[PDB]
Amino acid sequence: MLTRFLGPRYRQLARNWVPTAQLWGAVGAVGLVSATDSRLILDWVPTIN
Amino acid sequence: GRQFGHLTRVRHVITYSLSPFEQRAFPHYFSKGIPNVLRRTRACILRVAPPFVAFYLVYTWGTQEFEKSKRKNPA
Amino acid sequence: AEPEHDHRKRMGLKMLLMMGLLLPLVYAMKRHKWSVLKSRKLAYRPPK
Amino acid sequence: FVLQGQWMRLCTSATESEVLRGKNLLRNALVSHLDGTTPVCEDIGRSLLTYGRRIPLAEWESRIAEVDARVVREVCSKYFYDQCPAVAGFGPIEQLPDYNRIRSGMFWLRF
Amino acid sequence: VAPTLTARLYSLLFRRTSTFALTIVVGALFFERAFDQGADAIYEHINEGKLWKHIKHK
Amino acid sequence: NIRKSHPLMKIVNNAFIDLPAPSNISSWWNFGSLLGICLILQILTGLFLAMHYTSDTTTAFSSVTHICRDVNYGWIIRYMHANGASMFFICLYMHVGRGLYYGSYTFLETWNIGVILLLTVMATAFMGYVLPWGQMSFWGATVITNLLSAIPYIGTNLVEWIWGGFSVDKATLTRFFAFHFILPFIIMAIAMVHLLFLHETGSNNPTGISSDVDKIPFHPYYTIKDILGALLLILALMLLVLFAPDLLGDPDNYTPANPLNTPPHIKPEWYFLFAYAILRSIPNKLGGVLALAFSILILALIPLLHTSKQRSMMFRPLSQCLFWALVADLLTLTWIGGQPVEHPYITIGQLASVLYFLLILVLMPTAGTIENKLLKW
Amino acid sequence: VSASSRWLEGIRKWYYNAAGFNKLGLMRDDTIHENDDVKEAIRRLPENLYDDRVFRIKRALDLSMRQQILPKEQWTKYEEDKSYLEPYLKEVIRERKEREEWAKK
Ligand code: HEM
Ligand code: HEM
Repeated sequence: MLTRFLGPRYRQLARNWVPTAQLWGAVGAVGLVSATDSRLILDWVPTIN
Repeated sequence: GRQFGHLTRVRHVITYSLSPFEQRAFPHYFSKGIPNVLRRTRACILRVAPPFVAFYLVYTWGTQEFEKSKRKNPA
Repeated sequence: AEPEHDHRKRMGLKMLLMMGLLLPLVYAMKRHKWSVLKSRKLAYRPPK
Repeated sequence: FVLQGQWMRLCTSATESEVLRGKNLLRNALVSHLDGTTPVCEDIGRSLLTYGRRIPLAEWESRIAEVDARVVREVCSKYFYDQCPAVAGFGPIEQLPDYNRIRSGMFWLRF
Repeated sequence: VAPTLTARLYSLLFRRTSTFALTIVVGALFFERAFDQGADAIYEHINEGKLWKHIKHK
Repeated sequence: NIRKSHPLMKIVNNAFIDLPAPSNISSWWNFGSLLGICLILQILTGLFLAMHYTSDTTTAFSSVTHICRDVNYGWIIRYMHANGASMFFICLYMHVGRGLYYGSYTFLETWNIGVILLLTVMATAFMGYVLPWGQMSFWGATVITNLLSAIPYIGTNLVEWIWGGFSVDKATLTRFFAFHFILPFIIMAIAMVHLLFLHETGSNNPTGISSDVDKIPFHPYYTIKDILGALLLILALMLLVLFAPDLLGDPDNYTPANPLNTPPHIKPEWYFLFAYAILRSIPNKLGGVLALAFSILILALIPLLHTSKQRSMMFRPLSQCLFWALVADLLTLTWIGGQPVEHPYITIGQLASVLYFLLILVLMPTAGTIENKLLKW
Repeated sequence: VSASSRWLEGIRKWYYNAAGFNKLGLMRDDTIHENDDVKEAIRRLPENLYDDRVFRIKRALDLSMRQQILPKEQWTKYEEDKSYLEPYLKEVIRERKEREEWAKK
């Protein structure tokens, strides 16, 4: 159906993009947190209240 | 329209450039800079300045006559 | 008449401090990219 | 665009099979080139001027053998990733990209 | 300071667009906390309607 | 690759990325994006305003107060709209002026569409000001709308048709609201066509010479310079709205509407003051509105009176002076327009009006001819 | 020839200097507005002048960008100002005018 993407190279591809994809998601996370403040998701560390 | 590679025909003109990470964004900024603004001002005053002062004067005169008119001595 | 008076002027203080910090920075961003063009040299070498 | 596309791809996502192709292309280039008294002679003279030794094929083989994908994407990154290029153009170059754009293609926002 | 702060800022945090993005967002947080308060604070050189000052009297 | 081929990206690419642009454009070319910016800023704060405003006489003014006191941050939203309207006009005035000075008008279609864009925002803004239903909103709505009654045999009916009543009543406010909502979207489609015709030749530049010989891609260069440009727009706008919200509106338009009052004042907002001056300079109902109109549609005559062998004014001294006298004369006009029709003000307001038309219709083209002759052309 | 002619010639030299295309090393014909008659004249130029015309426009746009100007010695001097386009332009006009006469009969 849709799985020609299995194999040593594709596996290799995936691993080279892991440090990146993980790091990227963290960006967006911290991004969402800071965007709506520490109640609407993620409170904690040196910032008031 | 128009693109790049279909603009026009140019021949024998070399262009040296230097990468932005290797030069300063503000070289002689005050040094070369200010004299230039003075030179540009010189070149343009005689064409920009006069029309405006003509209004500047028309403005203050225009107001004085107005204000001074709503007053009067005899008759 | 103008309840917002205080806050208005508070944002204004922040607006002046920020603009006062963004303005130079955006300028240096711009001259940096325009520097390839401002510093640039031309020569004309036609056939003899 | 395509040229630069490959440098970054290699800087960031180089894969194992292609690296073997590279290694193999290089083993053939090396051996194929040292065929005949002339290229070999030239090789001895040059090497001693630059290496101070003559590097035996077995060593170059070992040096090639050690290269894997990780090396490729590490070594390419060091020289290619986000570095300023020296560009030189001649001919009908109206569409040669502006330096900044060439410069901006030396790194990538995905990565 | 020494083999350069910017150099390290580049090497450790600016070579990737990831870390770049990541620091900007982390740097966005603190900046807000520091400035929003900093500007509110500087504004306190008007010990007048200063709600806090009135809070004590009434 | 992807940018160049994809049906939507092409458009973006051809308009803001790979568009060949002269490496030469100066600050006076920034008003293009700035209007674009002003247009969006004015639709965005405009929509949020419509979420609390009501277009009925008995609550109209009250709803606007409701916004500034009760609606969170309603006040900034309100003043940003207010000031953005003037900011939109300063930019509009720079833009038209820029083109006049630089010969940009030689691009007829682009320019003509520009005139349609000028009229559309004027009609738009005029309706905007009536919405709060303030003293000036009503009387400015009265004074201005009534002009159409000078048109022979059709006029009375016309004014009564758009009014909805026999005055500026209930029908007029709701009416004016609806058109004030629909107009900026139409303006947008038209700005797209403005940009569509412009792309057919690319931009002009200060020399009026021709830049195929030295184009640079719109991207680093003019995206980043428009950014810095929008930033300065924001400064001017915010400096205006935070520190002096009522400066250009003048302390006046508060206190609700009263169809029996008639304030010894009556003057449209500042951006119509030059036109306003021209109108009252003429003793005559018909002639006044005829010359009122002509003072703006004359922009559609400019290309027919180019006359000079060079396109720009950069290399033409006499023309520069005449241009500056046009701008100088336009200050006088707004200044006069903002003053009562008494002793000094009538006659200069009269003289300046004749000059406006003498300058554009006779003096400027003549200078072009003289200029050609001095260069042996 | 005398006093008056030199006066008109001096007024012309004055205007020239004021017009300031000289300051950007431009020649008068480099500033001509490009309508069809002119577009064609440009086309008809020989290789040399065409190339020189492009370098000047380029030199000028460059200056115009960084809002600078050329040292006084390199300004083009009035009447050392070759009006290279004129004869082509004239001929192109003359050709159009002939087409136009034929279109009336
Ligand atoms: C479709 C987009 C727009 C919407 C939804 C909108 C909405 C509104 C509303 C609800 C009001 C009445 C509330 C108030 O007066 O603050 C208003 C007033 C006004 N509008 Fe707009 N508007 C739009 C576009 C524009 C445009 C493009 C301009 C031209 C610059 C403009 C100029 C004005 C002016 C001058 C006022 C009166 C100023 C004031 O009292 O604050 N509007 N608009
Ligand atoms: C909704 C209002 C308007 C918008 C959004 C708009 C948009 C633009 C934009 C984005 C440009 C790009 C070139 C530049 O940056 O200057 C431009 C150029 C131009 N516009 Fe407008 N414009 C508006 C009103 C006007 C009007 C009032 C005129 C004059 C009647 C006008 C006539 C022109 C002309 C002739 C050019 C060519 C300029 C040149 O190449 O030097 N536009 N306009």
